[PDB]
Amino acid sequence: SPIQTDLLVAVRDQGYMFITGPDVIKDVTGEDVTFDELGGADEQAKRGNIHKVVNSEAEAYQYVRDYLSFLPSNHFDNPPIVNPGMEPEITPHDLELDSIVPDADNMAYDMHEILLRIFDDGDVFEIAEQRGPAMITAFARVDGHPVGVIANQPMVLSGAIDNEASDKAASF
Amino acid sequence: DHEAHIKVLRGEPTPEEMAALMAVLASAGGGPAEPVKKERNMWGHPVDKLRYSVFSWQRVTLLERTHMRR
Amino acid sequence: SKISKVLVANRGEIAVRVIRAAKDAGLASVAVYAEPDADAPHVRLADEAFALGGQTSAESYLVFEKILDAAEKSGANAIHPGYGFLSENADFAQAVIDAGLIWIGPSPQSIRDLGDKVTARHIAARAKAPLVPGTPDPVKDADEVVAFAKEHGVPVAIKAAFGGGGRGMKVARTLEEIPELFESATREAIAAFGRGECFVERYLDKPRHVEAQVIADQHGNVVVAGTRDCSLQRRFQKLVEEAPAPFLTDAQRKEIHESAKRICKEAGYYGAGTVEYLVGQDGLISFLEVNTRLQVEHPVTEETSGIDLVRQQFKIANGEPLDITEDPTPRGHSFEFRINGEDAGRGFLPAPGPVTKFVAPTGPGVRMDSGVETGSVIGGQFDSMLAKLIVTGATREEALERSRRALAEFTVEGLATVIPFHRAVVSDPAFIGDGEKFDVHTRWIETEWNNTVEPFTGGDPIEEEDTVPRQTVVVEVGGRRLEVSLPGDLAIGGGGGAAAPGVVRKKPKPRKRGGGGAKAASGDAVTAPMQGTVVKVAVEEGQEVSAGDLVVVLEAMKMENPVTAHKDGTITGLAVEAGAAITQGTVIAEIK
Ligand SMILES: Nc1ncnc2c1ncn2[C@@H]1O[C@H](COP(=O)(O)OP(=O)(O)OP(=O)(O)O)[C@@H](O)[C@H]1O
Ligand SMILES: *C(=O)CCCC[C@@H]1SC[C@@H]2NC(=O)N[C@@H]21
Ligand SMILES: [Mg+2]
Repeated sequence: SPIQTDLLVAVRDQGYMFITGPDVIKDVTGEDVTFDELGGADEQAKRGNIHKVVNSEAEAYQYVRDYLSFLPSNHFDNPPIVNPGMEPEITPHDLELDSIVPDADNMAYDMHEILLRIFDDGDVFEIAEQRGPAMITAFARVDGHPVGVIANQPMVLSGAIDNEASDKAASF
Repeated sequence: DHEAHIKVLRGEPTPEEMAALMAVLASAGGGPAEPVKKERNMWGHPVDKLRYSVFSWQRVTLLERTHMRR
Repeated sequence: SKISKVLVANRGEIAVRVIRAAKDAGLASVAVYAEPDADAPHVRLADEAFALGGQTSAESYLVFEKILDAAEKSGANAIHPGYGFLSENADFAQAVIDAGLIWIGPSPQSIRDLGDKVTARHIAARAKAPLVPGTPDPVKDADEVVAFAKEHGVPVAIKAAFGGGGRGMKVARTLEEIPELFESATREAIAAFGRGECFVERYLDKPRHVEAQVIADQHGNVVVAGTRDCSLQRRFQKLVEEAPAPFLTDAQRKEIHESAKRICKEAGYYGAGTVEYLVGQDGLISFLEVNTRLQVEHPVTEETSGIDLVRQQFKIANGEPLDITEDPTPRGHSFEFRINGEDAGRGFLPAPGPVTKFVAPTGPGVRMDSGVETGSVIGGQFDSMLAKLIVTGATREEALERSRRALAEFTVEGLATVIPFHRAVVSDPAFIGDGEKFDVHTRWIETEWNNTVEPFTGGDPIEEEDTVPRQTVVVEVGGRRLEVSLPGDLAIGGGGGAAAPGVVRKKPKPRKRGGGGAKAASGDAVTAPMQGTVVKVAVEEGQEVSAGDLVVVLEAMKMENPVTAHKDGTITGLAVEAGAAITQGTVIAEIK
């Protein structure tokens, strides 16, 4: 049932996910494996089965509230509009972007330095941060309107699109 | 308190002048200003007057969505 | 030979100043600009301009070949270095002279002699200037420093023999700190200046900084244009300066004047320069150093004595004798305030940004020497100064009143500045004084001033109410003019409204990292926290490091910022070398 849902948020050392347990695995195939290896929160996040790993259930609830604040109630309704019309003229934050990209081609940089300046504010809400770290999938707002953001992350593996990055982008 | 208030950026009015200014502004207020009373009435909506190809994707993305938005 | 065309080997307000002086004198002006200064005011003000190229100072303005090639291609026959950069480089002065050009400044030998602080102390002692007790030669080991400190009693100070800019001085309160402080000073001097030599002297508890402007002649004449007080310092760099030096006995004033003349004559100094002293709370004067260039503070002396010091430099370089035969009598009192791009609400940390608005005061007794204008951009490469505001009056009180007015008028937007601090100090009682003394000193700002300045935020909306659009309208209520700011969703008189269709308002989030507790530990990358230039790489590929260990040093606004490891592990993927320009968010290395 969970795998069919759109978002999966797990508590770090408390939530696990696996078809078969390590004892049954040992009985049938003889392999020795712990829970963390066989479906810890972070392992599943890196494999893509989990979208978010938190440290506590309160953090999970807050992540859910933030996630829902970008979305409509259903396929037909409109999403909430939050703080429309801020800063309608070029700002120093906009002018910082003219010199953000490194001069040399081989240099990596953090794409968040651009994502935190090209939208309404620093409310870039990232989803599945761990799955494909070369790709960034997030929510943001343009003039108060939610938008999805698919960005490359040069800071990680030169921003090359790998298997997990491709699937993360497609699902998003 | 996070309400957006009226600011007198420059000048220092006396209480009588402030009273006069606020009275004039309140009178100039916009009245009901688009109340929530609006009711839905889809009778004769333009989307229903359009010809749609029997396989038009706009039957989903324009017609169905217009009839379903709330 | 006589100056016919002057190349100003500098930038900003000083470049504009020298260009204006040359225009007054009737000479032609050549400007040299780096790529970041492609449209600075001096470039357009000069008769002609040449592009040195490059972005950093170390590759544009500090290159003898580039400056001399600009001189050759422009046909200039004199070079004026301004201040900073090469203005105190004896080798550059010698190269300029060898190229057959008129070096507008002191001789290379004078520069070397007065730059070597121990040699400077020897010259001062020979000239019989007042000196604070201290070892006349560099110490050998911490034992010598401890012997001096035990003899003379703490407090004490250890100073590098070639240090400058306020970095080369360290302080010892107790005998226990002497060895570690000496070792630290030695290593810092070795790293920064090459000459790993230092000496020790007594440390004044709350000194005043008093200096004398000297016009010196190639024919041996010397005149003291007047004194200045620059006690208001931030990091051993001045912020507010006065002329003449206030609240000094005639004995002190005469001693400063005479010792300055004697020092210049002993050193063989010619051209404009300054002699800097220290006045302790006990009233004793001590010789501190000699600046061998036109000093940033010269405008106050110009205003109070009526001397054009840049044109005096031109005349001395042309070799004529001084037209001034006796020390001028000061008239009035002048204050100078530096408009730095520094935020007083953030520890005076400089930051770049656009100058979206720059409206300087005018009117009685106000002079503005600015290298900035509306639409200019301050990058991360060069010093943080934007302009200098000079306010003059018939007396100190009138000057202070005019300063209050002018600072109230002065407006700058787009980036932070020290105008809020100037506005506060010009009315702080500790600076006004009691008519016979005043309480400030060289460490007053950082340790005694009540810092009430709020951090700069610009127009960024921070609170929920800041998001609401507003419109400002002029109203009149019985004649009285008012400016009223009205929100776009205001509801008054039982009516009104806007943004009905499902609009929500909440506190906007800062354009900063998500604020996770990991403090960037979620990744392996070390990222440059600001735009700057890598000046030192403290690690090497494959080097294992621990959290807090230094990784690189980034220079921004000519100030150094260390970037340190955020996690333990092996340094890998080093992508930076000394001298490389780096942008914010650039990956320096990965601690894997
Ligand atoms: N012996 C001392 N006792 C107390 N304070 C001192 C002493 N020596 C220096 N200082 C303080 O430290 C500052 C250091 O100034 P100093 O002229 O020595 O360096 P600088 O301006 O960096 O040099 P330069 O002009 O040669 O580049 C002095 O202005 C004064 O504020
Ligand atoms: C680049 O900006 C050159 C240095 C400009 C500042 C110079 S440094 C030495 C002088 N002392 C000071 O406080 N400003 C001057
Ligand atoms: Mg000095």
